[PDB]
Amino acid sequence: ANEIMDLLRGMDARLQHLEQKVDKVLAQGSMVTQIKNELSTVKTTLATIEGMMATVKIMDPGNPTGVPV
Amino acid sequence: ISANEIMDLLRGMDARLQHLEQKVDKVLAQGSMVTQIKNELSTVKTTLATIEGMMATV
Amino acid sequence: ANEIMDLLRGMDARLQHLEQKVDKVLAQGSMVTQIKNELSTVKTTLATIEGMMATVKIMD
Repeated sequence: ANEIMDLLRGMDARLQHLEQKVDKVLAQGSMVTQIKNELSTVKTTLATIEGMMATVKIMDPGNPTGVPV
Repeated sequence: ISANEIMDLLRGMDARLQHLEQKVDKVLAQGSMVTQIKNELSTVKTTLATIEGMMATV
Repeated sequence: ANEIMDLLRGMDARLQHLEQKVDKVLAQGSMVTQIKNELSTVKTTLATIEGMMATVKIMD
């Protein structure tokens, strides 16, 4: 009779910390955002470096270069 | 009498499971975000690999 | 009563569905491993780049 109710509260309790463990992982995401915002800056600075090196390579009079189209 | 309290606790169980469902769906969404960051960072890596070469010739 | 236990047969069926779905959520392990590998690679390759930049020669 009452044993089943006892184990029932036990289940409620178990699930209650299921929430906690999950609450933690949901909160683990902000780190991601910042990382996306900072990788945007990584993208733009890497593109700047790429364009600068392309300009350098195309600045050698030794090898004539042609603009596409 | 007890069956009424049991009804309430089991209904609360259902609600708790719905909460877990939503939170884990948000976890799937975060996973979609991390996969986007994956492909984009891979593109970043490939671009950096492409530039290391000119480093010497120039 | 009986109605409640039928509601829990439905609700824990939803529970098996929940665990089935989070089985897919488990997949990001090797995923984060891969992203760690790529960025570490990025770090190593930019190491070479900064290494060759500091030099006495002037670019021609």
